[PDB]
Amino acid sequence: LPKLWLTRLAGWGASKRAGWLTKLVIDLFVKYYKVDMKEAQKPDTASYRTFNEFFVRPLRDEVRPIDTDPNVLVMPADGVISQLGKIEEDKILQAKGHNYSLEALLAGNYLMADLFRNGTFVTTYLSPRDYHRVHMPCNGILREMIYVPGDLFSVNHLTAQNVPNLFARNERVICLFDTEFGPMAQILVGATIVGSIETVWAGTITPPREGIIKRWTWPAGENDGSVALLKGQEMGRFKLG
Amino acid sequence: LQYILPKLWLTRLAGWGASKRAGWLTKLVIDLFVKYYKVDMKEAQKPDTASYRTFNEFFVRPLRDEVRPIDTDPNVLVMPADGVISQLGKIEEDKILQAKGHNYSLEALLAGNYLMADLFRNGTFVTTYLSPRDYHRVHMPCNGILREMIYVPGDLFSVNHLTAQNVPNLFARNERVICLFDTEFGPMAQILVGATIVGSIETVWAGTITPPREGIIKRWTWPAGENDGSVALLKGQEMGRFKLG
Amino acid sequence: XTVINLFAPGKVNLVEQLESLSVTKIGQPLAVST
Amino acid sequence: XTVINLFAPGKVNLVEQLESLSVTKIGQPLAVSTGHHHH
Repeated sequence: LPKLWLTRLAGWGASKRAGWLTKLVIDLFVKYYKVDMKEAQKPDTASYRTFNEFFVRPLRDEVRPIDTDPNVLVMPADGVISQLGKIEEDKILQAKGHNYSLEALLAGNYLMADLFRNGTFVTTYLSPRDYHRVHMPCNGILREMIYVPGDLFSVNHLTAQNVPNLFARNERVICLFDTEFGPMAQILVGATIVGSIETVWAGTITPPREGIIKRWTWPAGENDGSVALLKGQEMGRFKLG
Repeated sequence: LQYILPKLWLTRLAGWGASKRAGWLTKLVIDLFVKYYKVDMKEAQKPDTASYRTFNEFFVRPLRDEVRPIDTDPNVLVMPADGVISQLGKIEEDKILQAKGHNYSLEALLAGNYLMADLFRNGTFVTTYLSPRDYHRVHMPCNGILREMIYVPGDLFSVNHLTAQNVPNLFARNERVICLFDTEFGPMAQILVGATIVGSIETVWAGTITPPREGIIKRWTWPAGENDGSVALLKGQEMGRFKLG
Repeated sequence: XTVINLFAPGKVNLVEQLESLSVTKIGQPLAVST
Repeated sequence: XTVINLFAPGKVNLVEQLESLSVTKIGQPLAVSTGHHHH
């Protein structure tokens, strides 16, 4: 199967308003994936005009309490830990017997990579089941965003264990922030079907897929037109297309 | 069809074919190629189309030293490839001309490398087009010390003038190798951009860069001229080539 | 989908409980300052 | 294929004769240094 063509198709489908057929595909999805519509702001599977509207569904305000201890960096996405720990120089663990370059992940940006040499990484896996928006792990001033064209491999555990440099070659958006904990990078990596990435400050980054690397910068906190986000605040999301 | 075709699969196929040693069938495909494309085997170091064990050996053929005289005036930067000028002139800030009403970012071409782009903001650019007809090795336009090489994964669109006029950011999205040199004319970039079928890039100092296609950006550095393990090339010296694969 | 966080060296320690396949919910503790 | 050269600002002038589709042969003049060098 051709992964891009399939993704473009699913995105056409996911964005069409088909009332009963949308509800059907949503309901099959909810059932097959064991989705917990309890936590949804609108639990009635009939409340969603398009499939994508459902995929990107909000949660009930109360159900994601943000630990308020200002020394605690909180989790940015629902799902499960893929891998985490020390960055062994430039080496990041993907799966058993599969490492990848920090520089590769950051699309050859040797300056950014240097900030994180021997630092800490967390790779969170969002399954179709899970809420598909991404929240800030701490307060931060947005400094840099880099869009990286790439492949649309699956990112499930099977694929992680078998495709080399998976996260360094799949289409992704790199967000760099200044924080009270020094520089912090939060990277949204797309997958097959679910290849559309947004940020709250820039809307939908992809599609379209123009095949080139784009970089945006913002000033330091103390300046006109700087962008600040708070621990636990929504910063971006994934949808189909 | 440029978005329809599976450009990689076709290129992998042609590369399988171009690298097989098939005596009579190699000579046949070479000869059809030579005839259809008006190739001037007069200029070749081995003009007998039968002298080439594989198609790729032919594609990457050397020329007779004497047919490419290198202007020795050290004020003159010479052409690095046989073919025709696509476009050239001033880099309008970050803007490079691709075709009429099609610009592309200098930063895009350099795969987001804002440091390298700064070297060339408001500078000069030349885009040379090699057709299948032409000799497919690339020579230095002047003396240089190799400092930086960046491999950039990307698409394998055609790069003919028709495609240039129609696919946006063609050279910024197609697979390529960026070579940065120190020269007596300051920093100089020489970028080898692949195309469909002709997607394999080599340099003289590193062999074949692609394939394989590992889908990530790779960067290598070399020291300044006066050092152990530095790499220096002379005006008109071969620095790389394109082949099928 | 996937989200990747990078933190500067000696700035945070990951909560030791967390390991491959540990469940994550937005706002639960990920790491603690040093 | 295609080859792209980048030069720093005020370092070279392209031969004025050259335009889109002008034929290129290795070793022919492409540009001339803005600063004088000598043998």
